[PDB]
Amino acid sequence: MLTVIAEIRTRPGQHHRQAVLDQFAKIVPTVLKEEGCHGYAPMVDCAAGVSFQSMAPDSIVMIEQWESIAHLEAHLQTPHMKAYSEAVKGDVLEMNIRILQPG
Amino acid sequence: MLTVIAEIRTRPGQHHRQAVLDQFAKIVPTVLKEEGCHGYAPMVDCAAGVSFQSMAPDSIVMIEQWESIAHLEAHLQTPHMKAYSEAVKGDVLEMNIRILQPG
Ligand SMILES: CC1=CC(=O)c2ccccc2C1=O
Ligand SMILES: CC1=CC(=O)c2ccccc2C1=O
Repeated sequence: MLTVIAEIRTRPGQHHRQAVLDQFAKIVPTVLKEEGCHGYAPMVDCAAGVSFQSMAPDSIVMIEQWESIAHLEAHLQTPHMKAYSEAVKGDVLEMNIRILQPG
Repeated sequence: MLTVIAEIRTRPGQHHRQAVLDQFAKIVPTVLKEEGCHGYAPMVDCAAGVSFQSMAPDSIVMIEQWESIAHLEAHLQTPHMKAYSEAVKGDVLEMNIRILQPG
Protein backbone atom coordinates (compact mmCIF):
# COMPACT_ATOMS: atom_id res chain seq x y z
CA MET A 1 0.00 0.00 0.00
CA LEU A 2 2.66 2.75 0.86
CA THR A 3 5.71 2.84 -1.33
CA VAL A 4 8.84 4.40 0.14
CA ILE A 5 11.73 5.65 -1.99
CA ALA A 6 14.59 6.85 0.23
CA GLU A 7 17.81 8.28 -1.17
CA ILE A 8 20.74 7.86 1.13
CA ARG A 9 23.59 10.22 0.29
CA THR A 10 27.00 8.88 1.35
CA ARG A 11 30.36 10.60 1.94
CA PRO A 12 32.51 10.69 -1.23
CA GLY A 13 35.38 8.09 -1.63
CA GLN A 14 37.00 5.89 1.12
CA HIS A 15 34.52 2.95 0.48
CA HIS A 16 31.77 4.79 2.44
CA ARG A 17 29.02 3.71 0.07
CA GLN A 18 30.19 0.11 0.17
CA ALA A 19 30.26 0.23 3.98
CA VAL A 20 26.62 1.23 3.95
CA LEU A 21 25.67 -1.43 1.42
CA ASP A 22 27.45 -3.99 3.60
CA GLN A 23 25.32 -2.84 6.52
CA PHE A 24 22.22 -3.30 4.38
CA ALA A 25 23.39 -6.85 3.40
CA LYS A 26 23.28 -7.69 7.13
CA ILE A 27 19.76 -6.41 7.60
CA VAL A 28 17.73 -6.86 4.46
CA PRO A 29 16.53 -10.46 5.11
CA THR A 30 15.42 -9.34 8.56
CA VAL A 31 13.62 -6.34 7.26
CA LEU A 32 11.75 -8.37 4.63
CA LYS A 33 10.43 -10.50 7.54
CA GLU A 34 9.14 -7.50 9.45
CA GLU A 35 5.39 -7.17 9.78
CA GLY A 36 3.86 -5.28 6.96
CA CYS A 37 7.02 -5.23 4.78
CA HIS A 38 6.31 -6.09 1.15
CA GLY A 39 9.62 -4.97 -0.32
CA TYR A 40 12.99 -3.59 0.78
CA ALA A 41 15.70 -3.23 -1.80
CA PRO A 42 18.87 -1.08 -1.75
CA MET A 43 19.69 -0.03 -5.29
CA VAL A 44 22.52 1.80 -6.96
CA ASP A 45 22.92 3.51 -10.31
CA CYS A 46 24.00 1.35 -13.15
CA ALA A 47 25.73 3.20 -16.03
CA ALA A 48 23.89 2.28 -19.19
CA GLY A 49 25.73 4.87 -21.39
CA VAL A 50 22.45 6.50 -22.43
CA SER A 51 22.11 10.20 -22.65
CA PHE A 52 18.88 10.39 -20.64
CA GLN A 53 20.27 8.71 -17.48
CA SER A 54 21.37 10.68 -14.39
CA MET A 55 23.74 9.10 -11.91
CA ALA A 56 24.75 9.91 -8.35
CA PRO A 57 27.65 7.52 -7.36
CA ASP A 58 27.47 8.63 -3.72
CA SER A 59 23.98 7.45 -3.22
CA ILE A 60 21.88 4.39 -2.47
CA VAL A 61 18.23 4.39 -3.37
CA MET A 62 15.87 2.29 -1.24
CA ILE A 63 12.67 1.01 -2.76
CA GLU A 64 10.26 -0.33 -0.15
CA GLN A 65 6.62 -1.22 0.40
CA TRP A 66 4.88 -1.09 3.77
CA GLU A 67 1.35 -1.97 4.61
CA SER A 68 0.78 1.23 6.62
CA ILE A 69 2.48 4.16 8.23
CA ALA A 70 2.37 2.35 11.59
CA HIS A 71 4.33 -0.53 10.10
CA LEU A 72 6.95 1.81 8.68
CA GLU A 73 7.24 3.71 11.96
CA ALA A 74 7.69 0.38 13.84
CA HIS A 75 10.38 -0.55 11.36
CA LEU A 76 12.35 2.54 12.30
CA GLN A 77 12.43 1.56 16.00
CA THR A 78 13.64 -2.04 15.53
CA PRO A 79 17.04 -2.99 16.92
CA HIS A 80 18.38 -3.91 13.49
CA MET A 81 17.63 -0.30 12.34
CA LYS A 82 19.07 1.30 15.47
CA ALA A 83 22.19 -0.90 14.97
CA TYR A 84 22.30 0.06 11.28
CA SER A 85 22.11 3.79 12.10
CA GLU A 86 24.93 3.55 14.60
CA ALA A 87 27.06 1.53 12.18
CA VAL A 88 26.74 4.03 9.31
CA LYS A 89 26.90 7.32 11.19
CA GLY A 90 30.32 8.25 9.76
CA ASP A 91 29.36 7.18 6.21
CA VAL A 92 26.01 8.89 5.57
CA LEU A 93 25.44 12.63 4.90
CA GLU A 94 21.67 12.81 4.49
CA MET A 95 18.48 11.05 3.42
CA ASN A 96 15.59 12.23 1.20
CA ILE A 97 12.52 10.08 1.89
CA ARG A 98 9.35 10.04 -0.16
CA ILE A 99 6.13 8.22 0.77
CA LEU A 100 4.11 7.53 -2.34
CA GLN A 101 0.72 6.22 -3.45
CA PRO A 102 -0.51 5.30 -6.93
CA GLY A 103 -1.25 8.42 -8.99
CA MET B 1 18.29 43.53 13.68
CA LEU B 2 19.35 41.75 10.35
CA THR B 3 20.45 38.18 10.66
CA VAL B 4 22.73 36.84 7.93
CA ILE B 5 23.20 33.12 7.27
CA ALA B 6 25.82 32.58 4.55
CA GLU B 7 26.81 29.14 3.31
CA ILE B 8 30.27 29.01 1.90
CA ARG B 9 30.83 25.97 -0.32
CA THR B 10 34.47 24.87 -0.45
CA ARG B 11 36.41 22.70 -2.93
CA PRO B 12 36.37 19.00 -1.94
CA GLY B 13 39.50 17.49 -0.18
CA GLN B 14 43.07 18.97 -0.01
CA HIS B 15 42.34 20.83 3.33
CA HIS B 16 40.43 23.58 1.43
CA ARG B 17 37.76 23.91 4.10
CA GLN B 18 40.37 24.10 6.84
CA ALA B 19 42.24 26.79 4.87
CA VAL B 20 39.10 28.88 4.85
CA LEU B 21 38.41 28.31 8.54
CA ASP B 22 42.00 29.37 9.25
CA GLN B 23 41.33 32.57 7.33
CA PHE B 24 38.23 33.14 9.45
CA ALA B 25 40.28 32.55 12.66
CA LYS B 26 42.44 35.52 11.59
CA ILE B 27 39.50 37.82 11.06
CA VAL B 28 36.68 36.97 13.41
CA PRO B 29 37.82 39.10 16.40
CA THR B 30 38.18 42.04 14.03
CA VAL B 31 34.81 41.53 12.52
CA LEU B 32 33.11 41.34 15.92
CA LYS B 33 34.58 44.81 16.60
CA GLU B 34 33.17 46.29 13.42
CA GLU B 35 30.44 48.87 13.81
CA GLY B 36 27.03 47.36 13.92
CA CYS B 37 28.24 43.73 14.24
CA HIS B 38 26.34 41.78 16.88
CA GLY B 39 27.51 38.30 15.91
CA TYR B 40 29.86 36.58 13.47
CA ALA B 41 30.39 32.88 13.82
CA PRO B 42 31.72 30.32 11.28
CA MET B 43 30.08 26.98 11.93
CA VAL B 44 30.46 23.50 10.56
CA ASP B 45 28.29 20.40 10.65
CA CYS B 46 28.69 18.18 13.62
CA ALA B 47 27.67 14.53 13.06
CA ALA B 48 25.20 13.66 15.78
CA GLY B 49 24.24 10.25 14.25
CA VAL B 50 20.56 11.21 14.10
CA SER B 51 18.45 10.36 11.15
CA PHE B 52 16.99 13.87 10.73
CA GLN B 53 20.36 15.66 10.31
CA SER B 54 21.75 16.70 6.90
CA MET B 55 25.45 17.34 6.51
CA ALA B 56 27.56 19.06 3.88
CA PRO B 57 31.29 18.49 4.78
CA ASP B 58 32.44 20.96 2.12
CA SER B 59 30.69 23.87 3.65
CA ILE B 60 30.97 26.52 6.33
CA VAL B 61 27.87 28.23 7.57
CA MET B 62 28.18 31.81 8.84
CA ILE B 63 25.70 33.09 11.37
CA GLU B 64 25.86 36.87 11.76
CA GLN B 65 23.90 39.84 13.05
CA TRP B 66 24.23 43.36 11.70
CA GLU B 67 22.47 46.47 12.81
CA SER B 68 21.54 47.51 9.25
CA ILE B 69 22.19 46.85 5.62
CA ALA B 70 24.62 49.79 5.54
CA HIS B 71 26.68 48.15 8.27
CA LEU B 72 26.79 44.86 6.40
CA GLU B 73 27.72 46.58 3.14
CA ALA B 74 30.55 48.46 4.95
CA HIS B 75 31.73 45.16 6.35
CA LEU B 76 32.17 43.80 2.84
CA GLN B 77 34.51 46.67 1.86
CA THR B 78 36.87 46.43 4.86
CA PRO B 79 40.48 45.47 4.25
CA HIS B 80 40.21 42.35 6.39
CA MET B 81 37.39 41.12 4.06
CA LYS B 82 39.23 42.05 0.87
CA ALA B 83 42.30 40.22 2.28
CA TYR B 84 40.11 37.24 3.23
CA SER B 85 38.61 37.05 -0.28
CA GLU B 86 42.01 37.09 -1.91
CA ALA B 87 43.33 34.46 0.51
CA VAL B 88 40.50 31.98 -0.15
CA LYS B 89 39.98 32.43 -3.88
CA GLY B 90 41.34 28.95 -4.73
CA ASP B 91 39.40 27.27 -1.88
CA VAL B 92 35.82 28.56 -2.28
CA LEU B 93 33.31 27.53 -5.00
CA GLU B 94 30.27 29.62 -4.12
CA MET B 95 28.24 31.33 -1.41
CA ASN B 96 24.48 31.32 -0.69
CA ILE B 97 23.59 34.33 1.47
CA ARG B 98 20.29 34.90 3.19
CA ILE B 99 19.26 38.10 4.99
CA LEU B 100 16.57 37.34 7.54
CA GLN B 101 14.17 39.05 9.93
CA PRO B 102 11.99 37.55 12.67
CA GLY B 103 8.96 35.78 11.19
C1 LIG C 1 15.04 8.16 9.30
C2 LIG C 1 15.24 6.86 8.58
C3 LIG C 1 16.34 6.07 8.86
C4 LIG C 1 16.57 4.87 8.21
O1 LIG C 1 17.59 4.25 8.52
C5 LIG C 1 15.61 4.35 7.21
C6 LIG C 1 15.77 3.12 6.59
C7 LIG C 1 14.85 2.70 5.72
C8 LIG C 1 13.75 3.42 5.39
C9 LIG C 1 13.50 4.66 5.98
C10 LIG C 1 14.41 5.16 6.90
C11 LIG C 1 14.23 6.45 7.59
O2 LIG C 1 13.22 7.16 7.39
C1 LIG D 1 30.00 38.52 -1.05
C2 LIG D 1 30.40 38.19 0.35
C3 LIG D 1 31.72 37.88 0.63
C4 LIG D 1 32.13 37.55 1.91
O1 LIG D 1 33.32 37.27 2.07
C5 LIG D 1 31.19 37.58 3.05
C6 LIG D 1 31.57 37.33 4.36
C7 LIG D 1 30.68 37.40 5.34
C8 LIG D 1 29.37 37.69 5.13
C9 LIG D 1 28.89 37.98 3.85
C10 LIG D 1 29.77 37.93 2.78
C11 LIG D 1 29.37 38.23 1.40
O2 LIG D 1 28.20 38.56 1.12
